[PDB]
Amino acid sequence: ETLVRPKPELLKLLKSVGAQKDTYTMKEVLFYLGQYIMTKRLYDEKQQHIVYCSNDLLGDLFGVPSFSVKEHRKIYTMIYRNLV
Ligand SMILES: CCOc1cc2c(cc1OCC)[C@H](c1ccc(Cl)cc1)N(c1ccc(C)cc1OCc1nnn[nH]1)C(=O)C2
Ligand SMILES: CCOc1cc2c(cc1OCC)[C@H](c1ccc(Cl)cc1)N(c1ccc(C)cc1OCc1nnn[nH]1)C(=O)C2
Repeated sequence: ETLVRPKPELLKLLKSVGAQKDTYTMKEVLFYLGQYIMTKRLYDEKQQHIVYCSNDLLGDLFGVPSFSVKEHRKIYTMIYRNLV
C-alpha cells in the first residue's frame, strides 16, 4: 500500500510511458517500468529474462548494464536508489 516519491530522473521516465502522478505504489512503478522496457525493446528477442539497459536511461538509473527480471530483491534495490 506504500506510496513512494520517485527522484526527478525516474519520474521523467515514468511520465514518458504515460504516468501522470506524483507518488506511486511499488506495483504501479513496476508496471510502468515494464511498459518502458517493452516500448524501448530493452528485453532481448531470443534471450529469456534479461533486460539490456546499457544504452539507455534505465541503465543510468539502475547503475547496471543488464539484469534478470527474476531477481526481484535486486530490482527493488535498483528502484529504491531512485526514490526519495
Ligand atoms: C504488481 C506488478 O508487479 C510486477 C510487474 C512487472 C514486473 C514485475 C512485477 O513484480 C515483481 C517484482 C516486471 C518488471 C521487472 C523488472 C523491472 Cl525494472 C520492471 C518490471 N515486468 C517485466 C519486464 C520485462 C520482462 C522480460 C518481464 C517482466 O515481467 C514478467 C516477469 N517478472 N519476473 N519474471 N517474469 C513487467 O512487465 C511488469
Ligand atoms: C530483507 C531484504 O532481503 C534482501 C535484499 C537484497 C538481497 C538479499 C536479500 O535477502 C536474502 C539474503 C541481495 C543481497 C545479497 C547479498 C548482500 Cl551482501 C546484500 C544484498 N541484493 C542483491 C545485491 C547485489 C546483487 C548482484 C544481487 C542482489 O539480489 C539478487 C536477488 N536475490 N533475490 N532476488 N534478487 C539486493 O539488492 C537486496
